Amino acid sequence: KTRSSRAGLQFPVGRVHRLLRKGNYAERVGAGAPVYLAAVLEYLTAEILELAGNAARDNKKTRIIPRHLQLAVRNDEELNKLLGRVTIAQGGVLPNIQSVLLPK
Amino acid sequence: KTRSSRAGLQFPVGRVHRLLRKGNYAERVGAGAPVYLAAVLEYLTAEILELAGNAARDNKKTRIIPRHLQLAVRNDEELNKLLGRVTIAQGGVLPNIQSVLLPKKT
Amino acid sequence: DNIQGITKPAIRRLARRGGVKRISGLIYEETRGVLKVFLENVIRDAVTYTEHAKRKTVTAMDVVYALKRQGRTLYGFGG
Amino acid sequence: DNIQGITKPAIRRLARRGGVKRISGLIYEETRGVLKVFLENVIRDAVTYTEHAKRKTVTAMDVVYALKRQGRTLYGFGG
Amino acid sequence: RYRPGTVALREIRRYQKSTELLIRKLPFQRLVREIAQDFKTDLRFQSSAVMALQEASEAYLVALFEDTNLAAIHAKRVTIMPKDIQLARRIRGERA
Amino acid sequence: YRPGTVALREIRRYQKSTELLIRKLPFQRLVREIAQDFKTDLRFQSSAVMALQEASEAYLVALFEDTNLAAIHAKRVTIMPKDIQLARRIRGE
Amino acid sequence: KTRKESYAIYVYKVLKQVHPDTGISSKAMSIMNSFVNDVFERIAGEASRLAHYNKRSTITSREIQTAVRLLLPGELAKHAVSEGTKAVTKYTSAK
Amino acid sequence: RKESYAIYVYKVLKQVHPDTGISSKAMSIMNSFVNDVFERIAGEASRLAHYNKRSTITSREIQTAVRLLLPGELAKHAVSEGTKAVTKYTSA
DNA sequence: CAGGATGTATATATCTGACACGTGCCTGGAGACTAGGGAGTAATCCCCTTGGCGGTTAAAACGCGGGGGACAGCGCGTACGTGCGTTTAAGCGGTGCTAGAGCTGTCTACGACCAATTGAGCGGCCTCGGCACCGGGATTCTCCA
DNA sequence: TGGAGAATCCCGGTGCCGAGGCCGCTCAATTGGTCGTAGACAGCTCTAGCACCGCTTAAACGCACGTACGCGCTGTCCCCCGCGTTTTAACCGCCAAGGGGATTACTCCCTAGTCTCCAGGCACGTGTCAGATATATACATCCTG
Repeated sequence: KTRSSRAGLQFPVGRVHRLLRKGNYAERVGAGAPVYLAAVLEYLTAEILELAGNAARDNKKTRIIPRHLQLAVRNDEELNKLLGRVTIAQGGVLPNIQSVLLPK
Repeated sequence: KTRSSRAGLQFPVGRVHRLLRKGNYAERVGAGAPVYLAAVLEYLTAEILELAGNAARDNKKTRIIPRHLQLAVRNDEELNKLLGRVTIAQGGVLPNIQSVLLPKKT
Repeated sequence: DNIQGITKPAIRRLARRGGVKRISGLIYEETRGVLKVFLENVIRDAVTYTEHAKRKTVTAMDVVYALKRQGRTLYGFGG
Repeated sequence: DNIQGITKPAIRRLARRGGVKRISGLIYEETRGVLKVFLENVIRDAVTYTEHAKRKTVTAMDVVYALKRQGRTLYGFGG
Repeated sequence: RYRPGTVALREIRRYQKSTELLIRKLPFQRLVREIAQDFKTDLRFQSSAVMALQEASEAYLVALFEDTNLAAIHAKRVTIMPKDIQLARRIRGERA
Repeated sequence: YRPGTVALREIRRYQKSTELLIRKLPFQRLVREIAQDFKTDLRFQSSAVMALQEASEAYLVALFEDTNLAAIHAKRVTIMPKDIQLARRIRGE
Repeated sequence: KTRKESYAIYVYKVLKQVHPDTGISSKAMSIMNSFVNDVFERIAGEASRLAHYNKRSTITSREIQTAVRLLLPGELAKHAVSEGTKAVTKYTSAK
Repeated sequence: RKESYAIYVYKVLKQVHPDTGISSKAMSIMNSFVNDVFERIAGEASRLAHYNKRSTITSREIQTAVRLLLPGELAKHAVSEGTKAVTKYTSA
């Protein structure tokens, strides 16, 4: 009878409430705030993993590689806006050429 | 009796301790932390105000306006890189001219 | 036309304070668009900063907090 | 002279990753300088992070906290 | 008659030692109300709210114009052009 | 003997793949040289310098992208150090 | 003999819910866990300071909703707002 | 009851420059500056205490945060003021 | 180089609005004393870091032709710089009104907190299949005679 | 431009080691009750934010003329790239020594908490004087000679 079952989310609600409580963010934590935070974290995880699995499908591997995660977040525009100041380890860069660099 | 007089400072030790308590930075706060923060605010305030007073002095003015604070901040390369992402209202910019714009053969 | 309310000599003055000598003719509406997207990014944060407070009047305080959120914190208006 | 251990084709490989075709012969000392000053900017913060913990070994955790200080945060070692 | 390029350079110093606001207050106020009406209707603004909004606006404007000036200098030119603005907002990371 | 297309092949190869570019032990000892300046006889985790290498060269290739854009803006294809101080001052360091 | 908490199994369940045939590597698993930890810290810190800005000692769902609207770009922000809102009314409709 | 640090830096200005005054806009800027430094230093000390699983913030975290987020000579003279103040305070 | 033409710096008269200083008061900081739990300190141990040997070879160092790009010089045509007449809207002052910020009183529902209960979650272990890698053949692919 | 040769893609086979599921324990999540106070709601106040009108005045706008500067073209030379040859330091693998990070246990003292008191800091009022405004004058550049 976990709270994540009645919240409908696979992400933990009690763990998020525990980290919100002794994380000294505030002295009082509401009831719907951990389930809202867990829902947003669920959505962001799903948004990462959907294009990660899609890039794995174009790369014809069934394992998520940090290169696949980097290609997922850098090819998607608001995902790159959210993740502009992070660097992904073993992820590389997008393959791009400036138009004046090609010969002829 | 005043803890700032006990620490020999002008900034309030008790007020810094109060906003450290209610600023929910930790569950508990020590005794040397508010006097250390008061000494740091002492020194940084003295350093900005000294160059601000010098910038007022060579402008022959006995009043500190934000242009003097802007001149004090950007002249020295320590507090300028401390707060390089900070804009000051009524501040202006340091007079800087790139050398390729001046006319030659004059 | 209200975006064009800020004008050619005002843009030329702001660029001149920025230390430029010669300005091309295609500069002005480009920096008009730059100012428009900058005020979009600031005002979009500020409007929900007022909206959370059960408030419908934008103060100077939440503008300072929005500019602190974009890493361009501004002094002289409290905070 | 172990700064020279970052070697002549290492800058070339990093520039080919960066999408640069032709590079100058005087570019190497300058990027060695910028890599050196970046490393003393990050490593010093990691050293004080280690020093506060009464520790004399540098983990990767305080390394990524020092990266988090400069707005250059890293994923894959903060677990 | 002045040589073209020296009275502008003269009033460079006049606007560079100065500190007041370059843009007029009323068109900026009307522009701010226009762009803030789209997020939520019938808003109200404090007097210092639009005064603080202009401060960062011209601060960002002249911080960008420093950048476009010394980006157009590097291309062996004097006139600033819109591709130096693209260069400034690209290297700063504000565009991509 | 192709005149200039080896460099484009190297560009495509290195942007396609994602291994570590800077050679390991010279970097691992350069970390030791810089760390001796702050506190002597410092021990280092292997994963610490493993994270530091991917921290350093990601910044390096972002910088190289920036001076590539500066060199293209200067109507050239060869990067000079003037593009490097362009990138550093304009981006904010 | 130690204990270290992580979100490996939860994003595993999310991954098998959205892609029921794709696996994940351990390095990518740590990248995933560090990403969700970083954005959790970001939203929690913004909600904390936003509650401090309104002299409120309680973090309700409104603070999380406002911090989500601040830290996320537009259609992603309102999609996350919709997911959070439907989660709150789903939890409130149930006991 | 609006809370501010005006008269403290007024005594600081009088003991560092006894023949000048300060405007009200510069007063707002100085108050915002000292508040921004307070928030930065206290937040760094907060997450530094959290990083080591310590619930108490003492002068050690404040000193290390000062060494972290201030530049070199500024931080060196800042800790030179801070430990001298903590030794003057702990002696009485 | 040398003499007019202006824009900028320097010197009084003054005047006004912001700034320095005095006053009450009240709320927030200080004095004193206790509880307890969080930090300090010590002993153990075992993982993980440091150091060394030695074979191997990929990679770095070096040298040399050559070609193509950086850079200097020159011509041009146009697009901004500068000045002047004119319109126009910003700025300032006044009035007037009301929507909406700010604060005080209540109470109640929501959240902290503790005891009892238990099952999801995490360390250890084991297995097999996705994937890295080697090798031969087909497929582009780019330079030239 | 066909084609010689070089790089690349692809398919088949192999072998490996880390994903991924199972199992046992455990401690953190869940449930139930209490009780304390944070904020939701109403209502009163009052203040500053639109809303409009009139003057005035310096800023903006349109236009005329010019010139210098950005851009296109050409020559040159030099310096970096491609490639062959030589060397050298990184990589892999393995083996010990021990160092200190982490764990657990026991104490102690330091800070939260509470009560009482009093004085420092803030709102407000008011002189007062230093920067703003105006007028007159020297002078430091630029423009053409």
